Amino acid sequence: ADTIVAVELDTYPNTDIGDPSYPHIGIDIKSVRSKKTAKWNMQNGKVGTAHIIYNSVGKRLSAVVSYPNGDSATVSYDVDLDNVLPEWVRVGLSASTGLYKETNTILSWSFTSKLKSTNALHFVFNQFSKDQKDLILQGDATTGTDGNLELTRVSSNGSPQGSSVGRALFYAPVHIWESSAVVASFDATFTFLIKSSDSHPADGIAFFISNIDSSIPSGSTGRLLGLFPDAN
Amino acid sequence: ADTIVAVELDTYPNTDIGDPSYPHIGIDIKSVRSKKTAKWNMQNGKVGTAHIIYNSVGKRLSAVVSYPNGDSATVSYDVDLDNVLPEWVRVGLSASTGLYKETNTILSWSFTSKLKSNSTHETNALHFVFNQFSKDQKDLILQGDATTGTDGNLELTRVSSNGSPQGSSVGRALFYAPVHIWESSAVVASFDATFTFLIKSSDSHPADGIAFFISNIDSSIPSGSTGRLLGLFPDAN
Amino acid sequence: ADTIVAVELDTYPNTDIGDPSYPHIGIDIKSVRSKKTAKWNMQNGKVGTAHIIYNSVGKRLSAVVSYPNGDSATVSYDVDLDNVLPEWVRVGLSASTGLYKETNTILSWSFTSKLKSNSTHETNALHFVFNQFSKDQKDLILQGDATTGTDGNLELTRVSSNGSPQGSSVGRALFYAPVHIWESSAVVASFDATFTFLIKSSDSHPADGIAFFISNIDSSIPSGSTGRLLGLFPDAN
Amino acid sequence: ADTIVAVELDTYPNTDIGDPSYPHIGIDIKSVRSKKTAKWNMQNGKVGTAHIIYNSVGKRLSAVVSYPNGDSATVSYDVDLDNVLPEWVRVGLSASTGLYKETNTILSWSFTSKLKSTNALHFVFNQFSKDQKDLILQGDATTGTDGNLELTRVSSNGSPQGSSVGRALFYAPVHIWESSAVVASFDATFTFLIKSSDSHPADGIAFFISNIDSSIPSGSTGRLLGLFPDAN
Ligand SMILES: O=C(O)CCCc1c[nH]c2ccccc12
Ligand SMILES: O=C(O)CCCc1c[nH]c2ccccc12
Ligand SMILES: [Ca+2]
Ligand SMILES: [Ca+2]
Ligand SMILES: [Ca+2]
Ligand SMILES: [Ca+2]
Ligand SMILES: [Cl-]
Ligand SMILES: [Cl-]
Ligand SMILES: [Cl-]
Ligand SMILES: [Cl-]
Ligand SMILES: [Mn+2]
Ligand SMILES: [Mn+2]
Ligand SMILES: [Mn+2]
Ligand SMILES: [Mn+2]
Repeated sequence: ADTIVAVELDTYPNTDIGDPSYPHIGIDIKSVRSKKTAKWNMQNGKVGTAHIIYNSVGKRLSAVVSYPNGDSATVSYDVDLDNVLPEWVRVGLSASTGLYKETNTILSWSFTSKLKSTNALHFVFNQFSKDQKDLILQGDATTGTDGNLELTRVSSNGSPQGSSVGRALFYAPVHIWESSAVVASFDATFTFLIKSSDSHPADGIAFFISNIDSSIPSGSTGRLLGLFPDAN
Repeated sequence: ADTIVAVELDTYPNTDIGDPSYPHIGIDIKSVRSKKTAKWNMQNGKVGTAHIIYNSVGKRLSAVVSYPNGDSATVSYDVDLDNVLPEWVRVGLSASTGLYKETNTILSWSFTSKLKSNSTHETNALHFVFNQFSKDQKDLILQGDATTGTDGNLELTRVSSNGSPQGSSVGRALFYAPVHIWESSAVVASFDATFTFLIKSSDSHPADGIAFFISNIDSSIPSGSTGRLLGLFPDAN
Repeated sequence: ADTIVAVELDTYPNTDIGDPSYPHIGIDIKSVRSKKTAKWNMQNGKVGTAHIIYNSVGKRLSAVVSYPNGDSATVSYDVDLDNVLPEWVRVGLSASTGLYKETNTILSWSFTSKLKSNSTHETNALHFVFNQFSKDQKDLILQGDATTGTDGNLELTRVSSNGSPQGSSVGRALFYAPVHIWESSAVVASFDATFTFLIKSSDSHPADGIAFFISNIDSSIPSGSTGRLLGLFPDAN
Repeated sequence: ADTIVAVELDTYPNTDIGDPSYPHIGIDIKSVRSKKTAKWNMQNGKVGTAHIIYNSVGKRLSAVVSYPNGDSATVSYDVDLDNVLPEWVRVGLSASTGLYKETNTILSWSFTSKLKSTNALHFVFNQFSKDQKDLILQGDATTGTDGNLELTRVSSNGSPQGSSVGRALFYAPVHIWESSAVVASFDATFTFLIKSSDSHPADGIAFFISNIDSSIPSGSTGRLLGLFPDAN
């Protein structure tokens, strides 16, 4: 299967597959069952920002999600990603809906990777284009004329569809670690707008790092967030 | 045919096709016959650096090539690249040899492109830096004779196991991702590129040179573009 | 007297001292009488963005000012700033009012300077960004009437507690550290600057404008430089 | 007194004031007695590189020192620097000699600080100037025409002086934390050349963060590294 490291913004508690009983942010290391989670108050219709940070020295993957009123949730997990990820990867954003739904709109996304022994890759999207040639769109993900990336399906009356899954990966492979590097670090930021009129929103948005040839696993809508073939 | 904007470091004067009679740097807009050149002293076996700069406000494409002893050459050309380039491009490095030959070794390469707009840090950007190349450089598209090695360099043209450059060689490296080089709503579109290189020859004369280029995304080496055509153009027109 | 290079966003036409008869952006080299101007439509109460670009290879100082509806003005001037500026400078923002007045509110300001040389990433650089200013902005030198506030903005000229701008006001903000704007061994010296601004007036006419400037490190507001002199120059010469 | 957070490259073991018995890198939080150390093989006459990394999310101050042959030492310490440092600071490099000596030559220094809620400061010195107007030199520190920063005294026959102490601080104050920031991060890199013909080199080099008005404490040569008035 694919190899997956992901930071999940989990809006729907599936407390039978390891979720806590409450919306959360979690650090996923090769399993949808987060190694680490923190309670997250999602603010319906508000623009949130997620920051993800890691370096090979501290060996701590950290993430924080916040809203303009200052409320925020943070989670960190100690892990040496040299022993998890392949040397070359692709980086992306993933989202899904299931029986409940939400918009999974990305307003911006930036990523930086550095190997210092410097080699580096940095991209910033503050506005997306209709035909975004440096993005690989998988599943239901589209870019529009409003400058945003819709990861899951939306009807032309701006209503989110259910049972939807979509991804956006940066076109170029990324050299995420190299043995001779004294420092391998990466950081990513994205802003998002999750809006729902359901009685509960679902299922969430994730930033993920995968094998270069990663594709949406069969049957990964809903609680699997377009990342994992199963809940193991 | 491809669309090509390029900065050439031209080591061999082909005066029959518009070259000045002396090694030179030039700005190539859709033709190997540079719109603008400057005399260039290539220092055999020394590591040189080339810097390339452009922005949509000044609409002046500039380049300077320098060596550690301080000598440098510069060329600038006024051009609105919105009227030349496709909206999406690939960026790359190209080099060739012909009847004369040289190593066309790249030791490092960086590139930045930015689109800035109406408010600020409504910004799209792409930046990459290679200060060491790896054997399997997955974010580079190698064409023709170009290879990357475990010595950390990019050899654009063929070299023998004994380090000797070969003639009638052509090769290029393109960054893997397409680049959004202009966009109509942006107020500023800028790019900049730097590479360092080691051109060394024992021939009666070095040839043919190295170029930084920007092309349509599906650009490939034109057939027969060794020698004076630098792997960029199908003819000397 | 100070040495001043500036990009002016000039809201009030002082045709008696060389202004065109219409609001404009201009490039000021040691004089308030711009070497180059372009007609500029200031949009009262809208947030505008100014971008300023220069590098030592093209030796073209460029600037563009734009608003959210898409309208923009641009000006460029060919000049070798090595022959104008001291090796070390301070960079800043300046604004003034006179018989007419306007808010001269800065919402954000960024600046990058780079010296690149013989090999590569033998690079010296300075980069700062303010997207929010604080009450006690310790890395800014405020002169004249300039203040920073808890609304996150920099008010270059005086405003009343009821939000109303005042006349006969002048103020500036300089980044605290000196900047090494050129160095003889560098092959490339570049700088770039961006700021966003909100100019709003209820007067019969707004005046006088905002400038991005580069000065000697010990530059101070010239006496009597309110109004048409924009806090930059001691006279209209 | 001053407030000091520092990463020390400690070439001389003062095992009576807390040093381990062997050259080390350590994380100093308001005391020369490092909260955390790691054994460090200093390579006489070789150019080393030090990287220092921190962010307010993971709350882990990390540092790594390496040489071109790949040998390296790393240390990390969990600390929330919002509770240690004043909001505004100056950042600098410090070095000293005592009864034993070494050159304390800085070949380059870069620093980046960001507040994301972005405000940012970044400077890079890959070559120093004779009159470096954006550096505050304290004590014996000088910049030369060879492009380097000599933190401690050197005779005109390139021999390092003893009982020497000097510092270089960046001219502008740095806004190192702000309450509303979702992410406050900083990173610093410097390259250095420590060379000695003594029978033991001493005393070391540190990257430090201080109150804006920090100055060399009286009697901080030797084992105090120009940072602390005493060994408490
Ligand atoms: O542009 C990026 O993606 C990096 C900066 C993140 C960012 C840019 N603008 C913001 C407004 C609110 C919260 C976060 C941000
Ligand atoms: O230039 C800086 O200070 C940041 C990069 C650090 C760095 C630049 N060149 C190197 C060679 C060896 C080891 C580290 C480096
Ligand atoms: Ca869930
Ligand atoms: Ca030729
Ligand atoms: Ca005027
Ligand atoms: Ca010691
Ligand atoms: Cl399952
Ligand atoms: Cl031909
Ligand atoms: Cl006058
Ligand atoms: Cl003591
Ligand atoms: Mn979950
Ligand atoms: Mn030519
Ligand atoms: Mn004017
Ligand atoms: Mn110690």
